[PDB]
Amino acid sequence: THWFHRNPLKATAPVSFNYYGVVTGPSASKICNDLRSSRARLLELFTDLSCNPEMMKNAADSYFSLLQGFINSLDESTQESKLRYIQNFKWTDTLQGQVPSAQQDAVFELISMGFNVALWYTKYASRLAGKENITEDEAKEVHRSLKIAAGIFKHLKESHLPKLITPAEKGRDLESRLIEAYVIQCQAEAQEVTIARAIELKHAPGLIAALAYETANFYQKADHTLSSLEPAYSAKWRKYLHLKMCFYTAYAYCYHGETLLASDKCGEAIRSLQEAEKLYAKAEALCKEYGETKGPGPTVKPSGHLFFRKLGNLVKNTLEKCQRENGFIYFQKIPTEAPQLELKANYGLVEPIPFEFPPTSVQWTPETLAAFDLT
Amino acid sequence: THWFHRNPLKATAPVSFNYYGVVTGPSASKICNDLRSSRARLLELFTDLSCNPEMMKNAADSYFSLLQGFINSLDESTQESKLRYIQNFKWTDTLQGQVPSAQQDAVFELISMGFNVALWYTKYASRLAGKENITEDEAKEVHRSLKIAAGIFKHLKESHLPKLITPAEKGRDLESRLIEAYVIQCQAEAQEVTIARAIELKHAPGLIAALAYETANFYQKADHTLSSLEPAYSAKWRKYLHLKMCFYTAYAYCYHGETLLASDKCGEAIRSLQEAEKLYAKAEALCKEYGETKGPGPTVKPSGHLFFRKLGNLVKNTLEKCQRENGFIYFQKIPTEAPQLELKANYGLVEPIPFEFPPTSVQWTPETLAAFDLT
Amino acid sequence: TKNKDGVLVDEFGLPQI
Amino acid sequence: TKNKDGVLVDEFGLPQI
Repeated sequence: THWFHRNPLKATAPVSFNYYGVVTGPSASKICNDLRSSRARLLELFTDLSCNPEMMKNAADSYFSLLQGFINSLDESTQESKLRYIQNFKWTDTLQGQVPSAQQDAVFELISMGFNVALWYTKYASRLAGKENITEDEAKEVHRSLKIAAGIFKHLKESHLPKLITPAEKGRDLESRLIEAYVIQCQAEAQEVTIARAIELKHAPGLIAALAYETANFYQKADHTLSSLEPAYSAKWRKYLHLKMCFYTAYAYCYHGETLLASDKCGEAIRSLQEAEKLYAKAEALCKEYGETKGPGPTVKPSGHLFFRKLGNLVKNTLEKCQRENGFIYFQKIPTEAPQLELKANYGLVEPIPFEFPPTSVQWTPETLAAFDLT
Repeated sequence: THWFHRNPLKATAPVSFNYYGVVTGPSASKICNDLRSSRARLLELFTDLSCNPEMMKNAADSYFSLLQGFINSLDESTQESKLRYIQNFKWTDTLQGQVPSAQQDAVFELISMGFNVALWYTKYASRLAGKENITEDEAKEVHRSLKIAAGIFKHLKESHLPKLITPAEKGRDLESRLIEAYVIQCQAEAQEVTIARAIELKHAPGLIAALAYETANFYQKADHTLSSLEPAYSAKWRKYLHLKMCFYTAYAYCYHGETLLASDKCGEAIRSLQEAEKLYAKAEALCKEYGETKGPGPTVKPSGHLFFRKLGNLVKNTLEKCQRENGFIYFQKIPTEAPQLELKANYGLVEPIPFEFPPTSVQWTPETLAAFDLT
Repeated sequence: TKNKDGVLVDEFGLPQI
Repeated sequence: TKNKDGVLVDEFGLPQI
């Protein structure tokens, strides 16, 4: 069963979109009511455990198609919307606890809400990934959800962050590096699901070894991305990434050893299996430092060792094959160093699904927009 | 199959026992022909493959009882025989190659010849212990022959060596340490036979482990006893004793490990078997060095082996039980030091069979002695 | 679905066998 | 033959089975 660390959802101040005098005429007034309601509904859905990706997709597009009117021009004879600065938006952040941040920009709202949707996808994903039975249909769903979240994060980062007038404090979700980390964790996580599938389907060891190794590199890269932050808020997360890295380095060594065995290198294979078991033991160390490290989001546990099942199988086959050469329980002619892994994964690597916001709601007409009078 | 290292048999120059004018009467000159022929016959047998113990005993006994005339006094009320210094004897030594040594003393002949008879018993045994078919009766015969040799050796050392007028020479068969080595080896060898039997009869592991352990200590004792000899002629032999010690220490750890496994001490059992395989490997390297080492006596080889069958078996049982706690491959919580062996063997320990030379031949009387005129 | 080398692949990107 | 403890042993001094 899967274990994925999760930081808490962002929270936001209620927005009524009630502008009083600024609003003149029924058209502009109804569009403000629909903004109010479509935002409220989307926010309610975040904490709803009966929410699936169909409902979230609908609610999000409804709200975003309206919100877009505060951002993009209609006739496009104007740079942007005149309402972009009308409203102050306040959001908490995944690592920052109860200390919120506020900007009066519609873009900040767009990015923050969109960031929370992606977040919601990773949570729906891990909620499902943690169930026991876990049919194949549910696995695609988890895999797909994680890739959708990736696309949203990536899109927000490249096509949106630059538009902001106010750069976010380092350590906030709207900082570029933080978003890159979320992208990479989403890919790494989707690949975990593919690794479990590859293993139950009994694919080639080299394929699984390459995928495990590439996955550990993503975690290492995500960790390197969060390295530029402050230890107080970012420490727990980074420990989890380091832990994952040990977990999947241990898998790579396990399945590499089967490769070395099939090529009749007994000493090298033995050494490589020893490394797998060592790394996994150190991974069980880092696991406790992780559970004892103060930081945002609850602590998760691996349990569930399918590793020792494979290892026991490799060991018996290796000892039967390699004894009379390297020895029975006391091993001779073993390389002093573990093999240095360079592995290319040709199968299983995950791309984020390209994402785009819906086009501005047709409910935004020049007449409606004109009924907004700022003075 | 058993392999016992053997130093060469002692060689001697012929003795006619012809004193010419000194000997008068029929009885004195008869005694001289009885010595001549009995010694000649006894020497013939040492190299005669058809010779059994019953043949060796009757011959040796016949000669020795006659030779006793040259040593003991008949009349009592006196220390010794007037003939002790009448004859010069010339002998080679097991470790000294072709270079002989001579003393005109009857006791020197007595001890040298007795030594060779002891040697013959150990060679008879080693010859017979080298069969593949060997039956239980034959096994007992080897075991017994070795105990006889031991007792003969011990008797020479305790009751006889002190009598020689010539001080002992380091490197030659006639000194304390060297005979001591022989006594110990014989006991050690008889025990090897018992150990081999205990394993065939499926005796308790503790029993076997303890006997193997004691047997190794004997080899370590013999090897230390010879430590003061000059390496030139002692090196091959000592390399062999060191080989036997490691070989039988490995056995101790092996069977001791079975003992630990049953008592459910997993980390220790694993550690015990590791030490066994290590010692056996050390044993194999000493085997190579032993074969290369220059020295008296041919190289014997141990083509193996059942240790590995027994070791493989235990490693399988030990890992199956102990992997959860320690294994599978990289082992955890294993004692850095090998488990302590102080083991009491209550069964299988060998003691030399007490030996005495025959009393003076009845052919010796105060009158027959006077027929020897020494003036 | 096939990859660039013409290998049949599944929903997860693994070789379809 | 019996050893000091009254245990029956064979000619090699092992316990009889």
